[PDB]
Amino acid sequence: TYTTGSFQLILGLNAPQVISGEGEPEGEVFASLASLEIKPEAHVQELEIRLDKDTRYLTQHTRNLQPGDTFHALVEPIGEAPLPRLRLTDSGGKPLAFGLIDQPGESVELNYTCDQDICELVVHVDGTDGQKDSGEAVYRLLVGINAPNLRESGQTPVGS
Amino acid sequence: RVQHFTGYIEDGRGIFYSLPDMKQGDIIYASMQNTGGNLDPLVGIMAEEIDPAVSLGQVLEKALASENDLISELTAVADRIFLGWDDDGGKGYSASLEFTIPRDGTYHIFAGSTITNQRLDKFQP
Repeated sequence: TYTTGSFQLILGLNAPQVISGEGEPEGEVFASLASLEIKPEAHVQELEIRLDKDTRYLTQHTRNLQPGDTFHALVEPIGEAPLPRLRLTDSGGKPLAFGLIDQPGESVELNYTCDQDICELVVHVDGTDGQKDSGEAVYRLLVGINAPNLRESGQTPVGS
Repeated sequence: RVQHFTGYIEDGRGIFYSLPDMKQGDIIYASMQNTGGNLDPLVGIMAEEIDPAVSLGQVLEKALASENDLISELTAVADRIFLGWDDDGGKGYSASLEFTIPRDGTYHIFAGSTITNQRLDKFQP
């Protein structure tokens, strides 16, 4: 089988002490990450959620994001259900962004960009506008990382 | 030139510090860290000393009643109240600020609490 985990890589140029595994950084750099020369891989996931009478509030946790990454999400109701509110907060609850209602007011979209070294985000969807017991309102949620094309994905959910 | 201060914040009541007679061309640096409780630091600099409580209260008044998007409304109000400010520029929720002294005169430094949410079951700034 294959293996998974984290690693440390030390590269040297005309520095015979590297093969000992204890080479300290020195001199002027000579190699760089290759993936930075092109575009990052997109990850897309689609989920269906339902807001019951006693379950009008729902939260979902997102994996850690590397600096420079971007985040997108959109919600579209199955039918005549009213549009809920959308916002983005960290694991502590500090807000980061709020959902925007499009001119064709049938869906809400959200956007964010990464600045810190590691970001742990939580997506909030709530239908507690009042106290009406609408019943079995159901919504479709589409989310992507480094995937600005969530409006017209085309492909099935790729990545992880 | 480095100086230390320690204080306590109660229910979003800030503390003013006076910087008498700075000279044009000087660079101010600020950093504020939490040492106890759930405080979320905020720092701002201004010329004329005015209490931000009345202006910042309207931000809590709007969010409490609607969507309003706090992160938008707070930035717009802060860009009016202060000449310069920072919320989370440091390690964690700590603030850090660099400010070049525009002209010659005295200025005021404002330390206090920002408006935040700290729950996942419901939203309440």
